[PDB]
Amino acid sequence: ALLSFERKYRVPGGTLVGGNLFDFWVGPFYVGFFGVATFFFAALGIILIAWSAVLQGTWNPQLISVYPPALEYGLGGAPLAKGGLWQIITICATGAFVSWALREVEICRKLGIGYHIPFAFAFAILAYLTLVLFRPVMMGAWGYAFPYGIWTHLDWVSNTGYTYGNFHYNPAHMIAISFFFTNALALALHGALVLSAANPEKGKEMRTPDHEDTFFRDLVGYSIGTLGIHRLGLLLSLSAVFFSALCMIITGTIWFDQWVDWWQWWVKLPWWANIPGGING
Amino acid sequence: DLASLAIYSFWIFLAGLIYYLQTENMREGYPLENEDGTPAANQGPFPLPKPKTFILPHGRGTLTVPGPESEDRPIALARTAVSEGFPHAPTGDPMKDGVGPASWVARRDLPELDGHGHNKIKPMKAAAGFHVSAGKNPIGLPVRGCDLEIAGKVVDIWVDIPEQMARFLEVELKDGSTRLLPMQMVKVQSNRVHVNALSSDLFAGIPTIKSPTEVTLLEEDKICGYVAGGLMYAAPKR
Amino acid sequence: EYQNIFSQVQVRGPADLGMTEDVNLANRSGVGPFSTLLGWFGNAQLGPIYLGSLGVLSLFSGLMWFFTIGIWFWYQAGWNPAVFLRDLFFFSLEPPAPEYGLSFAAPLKEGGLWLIASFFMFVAVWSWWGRTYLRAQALGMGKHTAWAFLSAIWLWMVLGFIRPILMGSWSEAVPYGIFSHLDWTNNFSLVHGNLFYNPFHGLSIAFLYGSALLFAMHGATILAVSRFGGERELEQIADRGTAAERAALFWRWTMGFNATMEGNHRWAIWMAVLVTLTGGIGILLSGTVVDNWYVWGQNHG
Ligand code: BCL
Ligand code: BCL
Ligand code: BCL
Ligand SMILES: CC[C@H]1c2cc3[nH]c4c(c3C)C(=O)[C@H](C(=O)OC)c4c3nc(cc4[nH]c(cc(n2)[C@@H]1C)c(C(C)=O)c4C)[C@@H](C)[C@@H]3CCC(=O)OC/C=C(\C)CCC[C@@H](C)CCC[C@@H](C)CCCC(C)C
Ligand SMILES: [Fe+3]
Repeated sequence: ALLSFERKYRVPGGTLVGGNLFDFWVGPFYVGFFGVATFFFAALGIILIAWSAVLQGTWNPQLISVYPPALEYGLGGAPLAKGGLWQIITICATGAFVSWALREVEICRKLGIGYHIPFAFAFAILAYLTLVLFRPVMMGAWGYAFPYGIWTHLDWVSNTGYTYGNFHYNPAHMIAISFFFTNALALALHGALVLSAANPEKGKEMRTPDHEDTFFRDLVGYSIGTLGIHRLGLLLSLSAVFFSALCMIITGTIWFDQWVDWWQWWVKLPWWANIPGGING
Repeated sequence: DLASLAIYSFWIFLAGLIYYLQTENMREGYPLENEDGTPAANQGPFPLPKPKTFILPHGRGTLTVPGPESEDRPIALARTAVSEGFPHAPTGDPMKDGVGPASWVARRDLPELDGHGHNKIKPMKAAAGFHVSAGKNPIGLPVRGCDLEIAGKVVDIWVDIPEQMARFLEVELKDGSTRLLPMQMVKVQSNRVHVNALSSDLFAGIPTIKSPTEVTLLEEDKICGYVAGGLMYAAPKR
Repeated sequence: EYQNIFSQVQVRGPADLGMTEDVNLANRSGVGPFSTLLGWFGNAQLGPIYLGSLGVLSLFSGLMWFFTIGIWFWYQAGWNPAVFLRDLFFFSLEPPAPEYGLSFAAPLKEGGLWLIASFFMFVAVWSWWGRTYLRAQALGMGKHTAWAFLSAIWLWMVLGFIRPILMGSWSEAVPYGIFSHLDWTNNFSLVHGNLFYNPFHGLSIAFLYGSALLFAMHGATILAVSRFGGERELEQIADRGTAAERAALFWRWTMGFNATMEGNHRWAIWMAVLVTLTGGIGILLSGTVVDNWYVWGQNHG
């Protein structure tokens, strides 16, 4: 039940709500007030998904799907079986997410470390609430949100995108993808650097941050440094998710035509709109 | 066909990999213990890995993990309930006793060394050619704690030589003695440094270093430990 | 309460010329400038870089790749600066039509230039790969970087060389242009039945997303424990301190299991490497073995 060095930290304190009432663990798990909140919302949510499954008639998880109220309902409620379940499941999801974040804050306070983790998580929560709450509200219908099923939500990704031609031309989407890819590069390098120092050539002694800096300067003329790379992964990560949210918040609301056509502004600038030759004259 | 052969092999390779990765992250804290320090009954489904040995750079030795485990130190805590799963109350003063968010580990009582074998961290005064290069220089600013009372003055910055960064502020007390505050737990404002983890009376309580041009890993832990703990434990005085 | 995203004080000393190990020092340049800007975030020191032969081969064919694509773009612009800038994203250097199969006999102005550019790229990438191994060897370090980079090379190899070969033609490879390569990509998906049905594609995404997940976790964790020297990961690996302890414990209390300071880097190297590993099989199998991912997916084989 405990890691060899763990007891000294399992002290009272740090709770945000409830004082010492739920200040306890279950095996490895800390139970906030917010542990209880997440269990409550996740349990409900799961039950209503199992329910929604029988009303649709499968117990197979590759097929189970929960659609939002069809466009016809706008922002109102809708009967359980025609997307009310989705509405309650969504509210449950949000409850479970924010709860999990808030539980994290309490774990942070007990450990006396910074709030960076829940703060990062908060960007993912915010991406979710863009697909399910902010976009559908700026659009006028829960129907625009995505449904809850392994394969069916991909269907939504493809339908939503192709509504704008090749979604590649969404410029905020370009930027986000750029962050996702860079993030992965950074991750591969960070892991390979640290590990290449802790596990050097063989019988050789552990290398040092000095070596890690050296290797990167030797390689590209620059090394960001051990604090830097951690600041970086964070920033690349979160920026990817920011631009994801941003690229979808603007689609269907401030831009709704073919993303390819947005680029006409640059090509049709006065100073060059008319010169002949090239691809656009 | 070839593709269903590939995808199915991959799922297997990926199970192998999770296995390797999961055991690999057991080289520390394992085996699991009950609240009383005893080997727990149920260990999980992953075995410990065969040990590995890192060779440490400066005739500094070896580490072989997994190996026999222990805090090499007392733990001023006691049980507050009658079964597994609840908190353990500090038996004395948790800051002074280094438990809870004031905890520190029995890290090695020498200093981290650079790649050249020299101390990685030095007070700026002993660091040849090193000066403050951007941002407000804190040296000379009064240090104010969360009670809004002045607890001393900044007298040097301790720097990481190979990585060229601030790591501590050395702060002087009414006493005339000094203490290290971790660079990451201070606000350098224009006319003061602000330290929210501690109130003025807890500065004396900061663990002290045995020599004024070195810190040992152990001392660093007791220092960082102490000041982080203040966020929970100073908060009455705050 | 301060957050360690930007430094409050920068500190500079003598420029760090770095560890001499078995490195041939004849080949390191001298230090570059120090950037105060960069130094709010990470290291302020630029340089020194090491260049020697393989380095130069690489830097040279890199440039040659780039200038090949570059003259064609200016050509496509009919030598007019205004047009060039306007239509920058629309220019495109396409490979040979399917009629030339794999032969190098295509006219310069209709795909020969593509093969030339591709040739320069091939040697730039591989020589750089070698540089990746050799800069490690000289420092006595393990070979992880080179192995990880090899994963990236795999996808890139498959896209532009291995897959066009098994397919019988270069027309199958990816053009050089900002927009045209996005088109190639959407079009590739379409022709193969929608890559959402390609289970290697789906894995690929899980890893891509998973990388953003991990690095956000990892970065955040380290910053959170950086008030106990958490970022000095190597020395936390050789002698666990409270930073490594409280980071393990946060995860363990949150999700019920956790990593070690060294183990987390293995999670990282693999999460990222798996994106392209995965992805490369995904593409490699397309058109060579599966002609339609929807279809293949219906019989699961
Ligand atoms: C044919 C389809 C279109 C297309 C249409 C779209 C559409 C439409 C969308 C994207 C979005 C994205 N696309 Mg695009 N996209 C295309 C081509 C690409 C290509 C490519 C190589 O060609 C790439 C790399 C990308 C990349 C991207 C990203 C920028 C983004 C997805 C990540 C994200 O938003 O995370 C955000 C992360 C989350 C929302 C996860 C949230 C997690 C929550 C908080 C917690 C869940 C916990 C869980 C329930 C608990 C599990 C229990 C455990 C088991 C215990 N697109 C093609 C052209 N793309 C999406 C986007 O930008 O979203 C804003 C989006 O909506
Ligand atoms: C982000 C932009 C798009 C999107 C586009 C895609 C695309 C495109 C793909 C996926 C894929 C996945 N997406 Mg999706 N997906 C979206 C939002 C979500 C949300 C959410 C709560 O917002 C969730 C939970 C998921 C979950 C999933 C998984 C079933 C799968 C692997 C993801 C992954 O590894 O991430 C990284 C995270 C980890 C590695 C952590 C582990 C996460 C685990 C696996 C989540 C389990 C979800 C569970 C099956 C459903 C919850 C039910 C519970 C009982 C409550 N997607 C939005 C709508 N998603 C891939 C797939 O393969 O689908 C078949 C794929 O190609
Ligand atoms: C509408 C378009 C299609 C689609 C078609 C494709 C195609 C086609 C491909 C992908 C690929 C991918 N797609 Mg898809 N994709 C779609 C929708 C999505 C969505 C979504 C809808 O939300 C997402 C999240 C993704 C995500 C992804 C990635 C997981 C994967 C690319 C991994 C990568 O790192 O590449 C980037 C990394 C590289 C290209 C490696 C390059 C490394 C080389 C060696 C370095 C070159 C640098 C060079 C020298 C220049 C350097 C200059 C510097 C400045 C010095 N796709 C839809 C269904 N997708 C790729 C894949 O693997 O699929 C299985 C791919 O080929
Ligand atoms: C840049 C931010 C990146 C990020 C960061 C991030 N994620 C995080 C964190 C952070 C910092 C955590 O601290 C937290 C964690 O604990 O990690 C282990 C987490 C987390 N991110 C997770 C998933 C997740 N993150 C993703 C993405 C991202 N995470 C971003 C890329 C994705 C993607 C890419 O799709 C997924 C799938 C979980 C592992 C964990 C959050 C666990 C949690 O919140 O638990 C509470 C809830 C439950 C246990 C049960 C579900 C509740 C019910 C209401 C039912 C189902 C809801 C429904 C929407 C299902 C949808 C169906 C699908 C088929 C589509
Ligand atoms: Fe790290």
